[PDB]
Amino acid sequence: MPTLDALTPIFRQVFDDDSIVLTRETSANDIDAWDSLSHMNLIVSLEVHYKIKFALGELQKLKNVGDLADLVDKKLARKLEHHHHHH
Repeated sequence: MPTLDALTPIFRQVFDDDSIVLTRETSANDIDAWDSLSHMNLIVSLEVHYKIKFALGELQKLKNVGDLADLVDKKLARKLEHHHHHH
């Protein structure tokens, strides 16, 4: 799981910042900037970049960036399962 490493440039890009460093405990409550619209911006960035699919049921489980570290890596595990399509 090399996810938080890979995700830090992504979250810094979406939320347009330099001081954002990802930890498993960091959430929207830690980032005054992160709201519904910016959360959707975050997920669609993961959709295009890593080609990975999140379900709103899994968004119910995404309380922190640690939950993203899990989810992103599980989707990347589904990318080792030979179904490759670009965005």
